[PDB]
Amino acid sequence: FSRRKFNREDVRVMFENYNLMSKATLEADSTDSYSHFYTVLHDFSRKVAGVRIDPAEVDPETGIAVGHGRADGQKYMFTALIRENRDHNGSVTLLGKPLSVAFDDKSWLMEMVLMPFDEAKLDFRDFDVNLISEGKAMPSFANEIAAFACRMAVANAITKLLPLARIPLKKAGLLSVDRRREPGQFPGFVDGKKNKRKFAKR
Amino acid sequence: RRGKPRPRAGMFPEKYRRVPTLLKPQQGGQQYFNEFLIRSANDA
Amino acid sequence: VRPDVPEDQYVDSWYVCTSMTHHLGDFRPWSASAPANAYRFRPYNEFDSKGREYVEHLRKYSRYTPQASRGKGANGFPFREAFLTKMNTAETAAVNPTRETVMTRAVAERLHHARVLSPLEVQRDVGRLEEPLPCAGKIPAERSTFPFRWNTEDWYEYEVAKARNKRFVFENTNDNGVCASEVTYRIVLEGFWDHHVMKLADDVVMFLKDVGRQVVDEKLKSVRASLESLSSGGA
Amino acid sequence: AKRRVIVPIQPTPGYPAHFIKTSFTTDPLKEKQKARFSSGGDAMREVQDIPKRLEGQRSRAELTSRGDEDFAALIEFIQGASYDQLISGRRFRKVYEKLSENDDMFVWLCHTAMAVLNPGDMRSRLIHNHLKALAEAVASGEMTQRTAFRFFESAVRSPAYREIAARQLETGTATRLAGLAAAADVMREMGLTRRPMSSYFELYQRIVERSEAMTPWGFPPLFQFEERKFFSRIFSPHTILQGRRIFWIPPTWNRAGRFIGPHINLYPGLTP
Amino acid sequence: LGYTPINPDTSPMLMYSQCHWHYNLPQGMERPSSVNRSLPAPYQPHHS
Amino acid sequence: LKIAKSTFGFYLARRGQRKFPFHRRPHIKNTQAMNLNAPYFWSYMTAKSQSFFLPEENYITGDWTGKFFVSKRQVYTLQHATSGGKVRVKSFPSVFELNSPSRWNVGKEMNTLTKPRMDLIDDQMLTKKQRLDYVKAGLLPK
Amino acid sequence: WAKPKKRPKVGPGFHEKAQKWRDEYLLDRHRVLADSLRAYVDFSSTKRVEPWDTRFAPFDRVEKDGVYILTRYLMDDKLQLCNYHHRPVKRMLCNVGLMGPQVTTTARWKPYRFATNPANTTRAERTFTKDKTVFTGYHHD
RNA sequence: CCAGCCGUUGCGGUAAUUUCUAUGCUUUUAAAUAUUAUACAUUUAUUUUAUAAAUUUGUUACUAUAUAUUUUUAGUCAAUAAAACUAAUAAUUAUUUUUAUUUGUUUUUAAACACCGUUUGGUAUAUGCAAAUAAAAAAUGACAUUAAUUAUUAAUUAUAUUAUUAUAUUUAUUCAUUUAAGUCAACAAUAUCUAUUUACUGUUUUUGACAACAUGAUAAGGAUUAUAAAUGGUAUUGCAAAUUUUAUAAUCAAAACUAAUUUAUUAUAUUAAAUUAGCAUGUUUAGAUAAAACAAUAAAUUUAGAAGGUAUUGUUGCCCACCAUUCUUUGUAAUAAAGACAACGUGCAGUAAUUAAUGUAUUUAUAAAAAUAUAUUUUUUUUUUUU
Repeated sequence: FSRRKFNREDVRVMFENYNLMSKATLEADSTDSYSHFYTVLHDFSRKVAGVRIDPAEVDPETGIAVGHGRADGQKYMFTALIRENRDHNGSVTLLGKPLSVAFDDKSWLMEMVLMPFDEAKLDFRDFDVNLISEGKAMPSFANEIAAFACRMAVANAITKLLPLARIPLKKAGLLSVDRRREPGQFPGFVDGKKNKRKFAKR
Repeated sequence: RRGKPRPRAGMFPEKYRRVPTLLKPQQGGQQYFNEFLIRSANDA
Repeated sequence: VRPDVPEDQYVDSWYVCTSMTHHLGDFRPWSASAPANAYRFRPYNEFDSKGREYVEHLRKYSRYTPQASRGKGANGFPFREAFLTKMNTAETAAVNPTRETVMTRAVAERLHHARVLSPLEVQRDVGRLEEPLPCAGKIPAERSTFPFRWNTEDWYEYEVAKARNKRFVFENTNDNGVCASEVTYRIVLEGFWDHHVMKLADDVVMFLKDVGRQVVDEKLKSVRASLESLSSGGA
Repeated sequence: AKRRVIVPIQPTPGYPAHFIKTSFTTDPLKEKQKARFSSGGDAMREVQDIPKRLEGQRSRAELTSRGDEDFAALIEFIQGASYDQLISGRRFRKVYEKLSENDDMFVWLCHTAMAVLNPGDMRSRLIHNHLKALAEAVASGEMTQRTAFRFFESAVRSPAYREIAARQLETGTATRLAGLAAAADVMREMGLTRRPMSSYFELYQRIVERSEAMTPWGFPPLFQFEERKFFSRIFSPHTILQGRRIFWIPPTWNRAGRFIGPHINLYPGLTP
Repeated sequence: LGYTPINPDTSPMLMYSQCHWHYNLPQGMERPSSVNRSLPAPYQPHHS
Repeated sequence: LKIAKSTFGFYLARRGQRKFPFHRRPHIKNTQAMNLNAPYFWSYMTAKSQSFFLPEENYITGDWTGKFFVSKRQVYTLQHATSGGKVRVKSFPSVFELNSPSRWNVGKEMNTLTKPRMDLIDDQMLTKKQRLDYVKAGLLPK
Repeated sequence: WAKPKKRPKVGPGFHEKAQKWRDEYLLDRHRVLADSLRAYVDFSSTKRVEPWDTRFAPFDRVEKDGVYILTRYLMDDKLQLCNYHHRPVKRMLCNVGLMGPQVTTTARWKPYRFATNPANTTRAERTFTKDKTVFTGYHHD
């Protein structure tokens, strides 16, 4: 203990050993003057020697699972309602249009929305996924920085629908969220983003 | 302005220090591992 | 950096770049922010913030009738999506499962003596293959309801009319409902600090709950008086 | 060069006299120099290394039923994982001393037993008493370790001590399990630690770790004890505050130009 | 800190000092001021 | 200012080459008052409609002892050009008059009439420093 | 502070150089006006080079065929009356509507100061050497 | 920053506890002042005398084939190979060198390297003369009359390849704006028991916030403390709280550039209402030069950890000689010496300091100094225990 070889997870375990012992046990251990240390350090005394799967939270009525996705901090926010289209002719649609029209029939973007289905080995012909533009609404979503926000929004959606699909997704990062943020406005920089003004020496 | 030279790359912080460690590199195609372990178990 | 408690306790300090608790040095753990044994400390176990945001509407549209809108403002509007896709009976023509699908299943279900199962009902489980399919594994998929592929110009007309009709709430009604009333006073307190206005908006409640209960009670004492067998007053 | 003049400000019902004599200076040159700390009532004891001395009847009973100081420190720290507080190194640091009060003494015994070859028969009441007397001096700090050592080695042991050893001891070296028996026996006699096994342990545990380094036992006499240890236990300047920091002093606006707060998660992370 | 005096009704450093409330404390009402109803003054106007 | 060209030099600071919002540049410097674009000669620096009434400064409100000069927003009429009397407009250094009248001036406000930035500069008004800077410029060579 | 240092007096008797200079300049203002106004007007009465760019369709088509037919027959006298300035013709040509919307989208037109060249502007050196005495805003010729 | 002061560091820079004043005030009471006298070490001390010592001596080494770029950073230039052996080192600490002997200048190039110097000419190393650091002394300067000192070393001074991690990296550049003064105090009218109070009159002595000096005080600026929510600083930037003792300078409509500290719109379509920009077409072309690592996408030509300062908030630090007045002073050597001292001009000699410094010797010269020859470290370090 003095040599400090434990981590933060152990302190929680030592601590819950202390709360859990009754004051009667203290006076029952303060006799030895060593025994209560064995308990307050129970797990750590032995540790010197030696992917989450949540419950699926679907709507039992409509069979709809909801997930959320965010990229560029907040400038893009989409949520992906997903249900099982039993007739195998399901579709992915976005903002009242098939994924083609919103993404302007671009491959490198419409393919990103596809990964969460294939990554989990599932077939999207069964699944009916609509995406809702919660963030700052823009005319055309034809940029990957928005696609990933959708690629994540669909990823989180499948997990809520299907519990053990979180394993192949999390190992491939589609669930994990970027913390990248485009620099907010600032007057000092001439363009306002990252390029300062000019200064000439005399 | 700087008026001093440009610093090196290493002294600058990591260029993508925000993207999660899971994404660099993206371990894509986890679907196939179950297909490949089978055919490999087939030949073996 | 600051104790791991529900964030709403902290008040963004002024002139002192740190955080301070609106509770005077006391800290309520996450337990108080939820009911007994709540998954992930939610008021309800079933969904997250967004999952409880959009399941609201999908349940609110299931009861939408042309009356629910009249008199009520933006609240009266149905789910923007569930209602606009309905407005689109152009694509609504329910494309039956393709000739290939009904084939690939018929070959499966009969010829190869193999049942076909939908992905929800697929036992993705490696251990717990006795966990049932979700209780709605047989929900009917149609073109009108889901997804929400809607009409463009109408989608304007909805989103605009929503923005203008925010004020057109007629709350003074003759109903018997949680929002039926003859007069609706709204008091808008205004303090520089969130925790100020909250603790205040908590106070006036337990104030108006007192005077409101008593004052209305006297009229209720009057009303039952104005009716009974030898209690005339409505003579 | 037109040196400025600043009138000294008298004490005031707002200005305590001990404040202005400290918070103010008339000399304009001494302005704007630096932050000058000064301890107070309680945390002063730790930097001064003095407990509350026996002032009166209150202070006495404050120091009677103190109890097991070794455990209370381990409770103050371990509770850093409850909701109310976060783990603080300053509280952990408090433990290290509560455990290693008596290490200054414990280090000295691993020396006198396991580094003094041929101490003589430590079974002797004569020799053993020399230790208990000196063990009374390393602990309580009456004598520094180096002086304590040179007492034990040159303690008055025996007449013709060199010759009697020449019969039992050929190459000068001698056995330790006779010494370590008496060595561990001192802190049994002297009520050093509440835990009985701490004495025998930290003796036995310091030795075995020392039994591995090259030239295990002999120490260079310059470093034999604490002295002026062997048995032991780009943006960074201008971006010094922005990371996760604990503000032992919170920085006000006039101090930090554009810093808003350490708690503030500037660039967020989606947390379900 | 100058000739222009500090407006005591709008300054935090004053209003949120120790000699007044802080913005953290329960912020209730300090003391009810019954002036007009304990010792009331009569209406002697200057305008006839 | 570095060189207080009037009483308002001691107070206001240049604040660098500050970029004011459009049409909110503080000093009304109509150095582009007379920039003759012959096609737009009736629309440039004039009333945007040709059915407005004349500005106030072309008229006399009450019993005036007398104006030293009539303002520069006044518009020139034939009565102006034909009566020929001394008509003065404020400008540096002291005042400018329209001694030689013409009808090419009728209809345009006095802003478009005077030349604000007189080409002939004063080697007398500018110290050895500020003149030197004109020498390098070639506007006041040597 | 660079403490604001005074500028010296305006100089003795410069006022007389002012009332003089401003006046006889305002007299020069007349002739440059009178010259440029004529230049503008007499420009408007002359013919211009054709505003279209022959390189792009539908003006690559040979003079015999194509939109040159309607240019030669249905509106020929008109396009001479409008003096082939690039403002009216693109408005006249849009009125005939027998070529559809291909005025703006398909048909590309000469740049501005390339379309103010008068007829018989053979040498390309011309379009930049228009006189400097006239103040017109490059409508002149 | 002048007068003045002075035992003495040092003071005087328009807020002097240091001059001058006046006044008071202080004293331990034969006054101040100026001139003299008034006690080395010896146990260890670096610049100029030693002479208790074994020396002097030593004949070996290396040259022919054509055919034709080596050496240097760099042009000059130009046959190219080479010089190894052994002395001894044997008898007392002594007895008084003091005019004697002694300390790296060395014939012969018909011999080379080396070196200075160019078309090469030299010169190329103990046969004379030549004491000289290596206790013997008393505050630096200085010829032994000058100046009041001088000298000095351990604080401090960011990049020299050590065993979770990247600079090589585009996107830019012609930019300006300000006017024509005015503070010396307060006064219900409707619907509450009536006031003409309606039209409440009493004659005049000061000079900071200013156009001027007048203490404080928050900014710009990146360079070595996050892996499970942060990339902008204190030394300070015009108007701010104790120094006053010429003076109204403030936005109002219609108004004139000289200013370092600035995205201006570059060829399908182009002025609608408070007044708003006509000459600069010339190969997105000089030299200078500007700004990113943040929700995006460039992850390496490569890093803690040893080092110096004559400066002393420290390299924009000091210093140094020649080059003038001076003054002073002599032992009068081009063009006296020494000391003083602040100009201008010329460098930039020194602080490992732009080829390390110091010393000595020879030579060279605008001047600090430079080249060659030896010691040397008050220069920084690079480190095989028989292959």
